[PDB]
Amino acid sequence: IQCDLSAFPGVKFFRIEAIFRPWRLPFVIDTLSKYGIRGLTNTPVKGFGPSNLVDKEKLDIVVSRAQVDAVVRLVAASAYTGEIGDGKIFVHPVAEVVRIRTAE
Amino acid sequence: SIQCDLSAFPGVKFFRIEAIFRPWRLPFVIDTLSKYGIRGLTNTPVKGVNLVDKEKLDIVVSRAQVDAVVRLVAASAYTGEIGDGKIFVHPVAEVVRIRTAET
Amino acid sequence: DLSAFPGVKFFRIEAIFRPWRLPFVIDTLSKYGIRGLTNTPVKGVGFGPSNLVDKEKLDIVVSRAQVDAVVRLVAASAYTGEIGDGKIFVHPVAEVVRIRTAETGL
Repeated sequence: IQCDLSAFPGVKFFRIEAIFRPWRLPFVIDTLSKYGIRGLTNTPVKGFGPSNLVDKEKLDIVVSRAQVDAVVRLVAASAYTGEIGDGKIFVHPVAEVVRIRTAE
Repeated sequence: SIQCDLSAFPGVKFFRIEAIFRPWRLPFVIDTLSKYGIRGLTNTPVKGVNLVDKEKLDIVVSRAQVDAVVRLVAASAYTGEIGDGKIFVHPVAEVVRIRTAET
Repeated sequence: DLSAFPGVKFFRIEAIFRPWRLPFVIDTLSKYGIRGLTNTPVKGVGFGPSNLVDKEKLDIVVSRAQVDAVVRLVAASAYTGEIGDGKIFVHPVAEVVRIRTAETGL
């Protein structure tokens, strides 16, 4: 996996958003935590009509430009089950990151 | 018709359309999208602020589809009364399918 | 610094912080005049031992000129000074459409 970030010259940070099967959540969290990635935020979400709404898990992680490929690979590998419906990972550009405790 | 200004994002191939609207209109918006052949909707209940329940729906679509999809959502969520909500269009740098590793 | 996004008019401020600070952040923003806040409960991560911790997410879309002031107000209101106060992210937005009117931009 190699993400093309060429449309965002100068962008230092990106958000990795993964939407995947709920039962894989602990596996993804464990992988990321063991690799030293922090800042995970998890939201339960739903992903034909409303009857076809099923539970999914959303995980967002902000990383630096140079980290994107490695982190996407970790997430994909742990969310993977080899079957249709495994979900998708989206990479979004971020303009600024501010830590509340130390902000001006 | 609605024409979204994507001019500040040249070379961006995918965009996320995020709609925040009345919860009772969820089935109508979903049906409209399904009929047009959209897949991959994510829905989150959220609150607006006097905190009021709203429904959020996100869809990632190709650049060429943005206007058509924005129009469809706008149309189906519309009532004309104050509080109908908003649609935001966001740039997406990459899309990766978990099962295949394809980008 | 927003200089990697020339041409972008609107930005989304996303704050992820302690739930007990939520009423304070809302009041601060309201009194200041900010409208259009959206709030979502989310979970942070604190096999191997990890723990999901409740957080509040607040999103506000503002004009480029309003970004610094709004980020400051949110930081000030969400702060406690202890480890675990959370983060504020600023994201570029391409378009804003008001459903009632089909108005875009502003």
